[PDB]
Amino acid sequence: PHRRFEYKYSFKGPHLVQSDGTVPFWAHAGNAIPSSDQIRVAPSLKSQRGSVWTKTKAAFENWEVEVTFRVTGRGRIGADGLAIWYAENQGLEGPVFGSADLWNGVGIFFDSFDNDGKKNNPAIVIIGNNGQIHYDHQNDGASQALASCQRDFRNKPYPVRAKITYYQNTLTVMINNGFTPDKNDYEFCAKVENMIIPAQGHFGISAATGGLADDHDVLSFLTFQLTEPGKEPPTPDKEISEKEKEKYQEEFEHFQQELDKKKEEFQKGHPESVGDRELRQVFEGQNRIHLEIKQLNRQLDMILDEQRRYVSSL
Amino acid sequence: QGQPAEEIFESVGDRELRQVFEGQNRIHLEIKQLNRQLDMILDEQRRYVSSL
Amino acid sequence: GPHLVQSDGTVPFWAHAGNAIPSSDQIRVAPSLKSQRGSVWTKTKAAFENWE
Amino acid sequence: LDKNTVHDQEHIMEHLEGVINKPEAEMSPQELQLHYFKMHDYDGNNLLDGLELSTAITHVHQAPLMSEDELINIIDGVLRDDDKNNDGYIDYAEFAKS
Amino acid sequence: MGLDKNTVHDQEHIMEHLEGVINKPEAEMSPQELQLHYFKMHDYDGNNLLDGLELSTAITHVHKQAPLMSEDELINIIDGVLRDDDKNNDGYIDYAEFAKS
Ligand SMILES: [Ca+2]
Ligand SMILES: [Ca+2]
Ligand SMILES: [Ca+2]
Ligand SMILES: [Ca+2]
Ligand SMILES: [Ca+2]
Ligand SMILES: [Zn+2]
Repeated sequence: PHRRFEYKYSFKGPHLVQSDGTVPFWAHAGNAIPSSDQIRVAPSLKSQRGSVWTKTKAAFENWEVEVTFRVTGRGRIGADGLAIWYAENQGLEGPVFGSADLWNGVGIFFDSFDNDGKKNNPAIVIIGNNGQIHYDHQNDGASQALASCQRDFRNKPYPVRAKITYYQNTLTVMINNGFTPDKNDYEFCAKVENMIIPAQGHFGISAATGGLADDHDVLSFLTFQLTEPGKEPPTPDKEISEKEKEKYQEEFEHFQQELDKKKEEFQKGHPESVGDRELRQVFEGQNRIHLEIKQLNRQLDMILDEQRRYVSSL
Repeated sequence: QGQPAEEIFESVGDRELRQVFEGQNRIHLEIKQLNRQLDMILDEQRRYVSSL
Repeated sequence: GPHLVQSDGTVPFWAHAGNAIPSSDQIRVAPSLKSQRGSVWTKTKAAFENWE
Repeated sequence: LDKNTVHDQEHIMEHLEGVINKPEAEMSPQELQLHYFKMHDYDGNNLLDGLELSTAITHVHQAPLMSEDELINIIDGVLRDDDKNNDGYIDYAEFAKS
Repeated sequence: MGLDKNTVHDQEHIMEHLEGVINKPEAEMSPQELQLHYFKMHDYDGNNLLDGLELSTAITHVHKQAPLMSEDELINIIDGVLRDDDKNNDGYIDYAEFAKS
């Protein structure tokens, strides 16, 4: 599936807020606090409700959305949480994570607070509503939960990253733990299939903070409409024979090398916490321990598979 | 009911060490899965011995 | 507190500007964000000789 | 993007100081088009999008900020004609060529 | 103006305010016990002393609208009450000081 970036449905730093104080393409409201780096959708104060929505309605059959964010809580238990929304209307304000109930679309809910008392939370819940399903917060919405993955997402060293993929009418969630500086360390936790959405709808984000206080902040929001590879047309003859492209690139490559050389003798021409470096070293230490043993998974799995072919051949 | 203030309190380093322990936990589950996979390999291979 | 801001969300006797974020319990004068500048000043000038 | 809009070498001189501070008053327009590509690729992907290029044209160097839909019209038109690989991105293959 | 005496005697407003913390409602209260309730429950700080900040909250509430009174109007309300009720000049009001009015 070829991706197509939609700046018309995205926002990102390091210049996230314009000089007039607004996010392009995106209307913030409630306790949403957008900065040029990130957005404090719901700050660490009691009963904070914020929501940032697409100014334009989105019409993509298949799409994918990448969100980089951070939920910070001084206490171990967090309230209330976060909610990504692909709802046909723009639900800026209401009770459900600071956004309105009875939405026509889908909502993905990051509930740190275990209102259900079933030790689920922090957890991620998929709930698709046509506009007729009232979200009961008291059971953590467990009844109308289309799918859920119980994962902790608060107070991570690195920003937690989410991939939300609606393709061929299924909605799949990839998640980076935020325990690694890798952006693409995405893991499956949940998905739904035969998923029905309004083809025209608004993307949005909302976050709420109950008596317990959490900073819900969003560093980036990225949108990619997904087209199927057999449906994306490879139109030729627009590459200008592609030889001029090869002729152009190495000029810029040599220029970026010499730009590194130029930048070298002025950070030192005119001039990290110890421990934070060491904690980072321990963090990446755990990271490549996990990488080595995942490589060991693949090695042992391919040994298994090779055995199930050579034993059969013998 | 109510909520204690001990959950609120946290030092800088203990939070980091707890995150490191959580990073150990995923690799423990990794170890469990690898042990399960190698055990079923043992079970199938030592009876492929008998079959061959 | 426990109601530091009024129904309008403003502080009596105190005017806030910049990144000062007044709540019903406290004021987040400067949040944990880069280049935040907040301030809350008395609306009324105080003329006291000795004070605490 | 008009060419002379990219061809303000004294403005990119206001971009590049400290990063590099040697004066070079023979900067050819293609030698500084790639400067304009470099100093506005904040993401480091070496792949310009409309978001970075919005900051390129809006700037912070007063002047009235342009309207949203007019800002759309230029950014949709540049996205329409300048790149050809349908990436949602302007590249060295796409920027300096167009 | 100061705190009007009849505003203390709003019995339903006491059941408005005692609701939530006390689940036994009884409507026979003399003005004594409700003003004890009002003085204590509006001593949110728990010090059994009211200051002008606690009093101002007691004047205003959010009884859910109504337009907010002027701050200097409320200044004269607090200063008028302090001039008429706080006898020890502590910056605080005793219940004995409260029971004067
Ligand atoms: Ca739960
Ligand atoms: Ca770029
Ligand atoms: Ca392109
Ligand atoms: Ca008091
Ligand atoms: Ca007194
Ligand atoms: Zn009242």
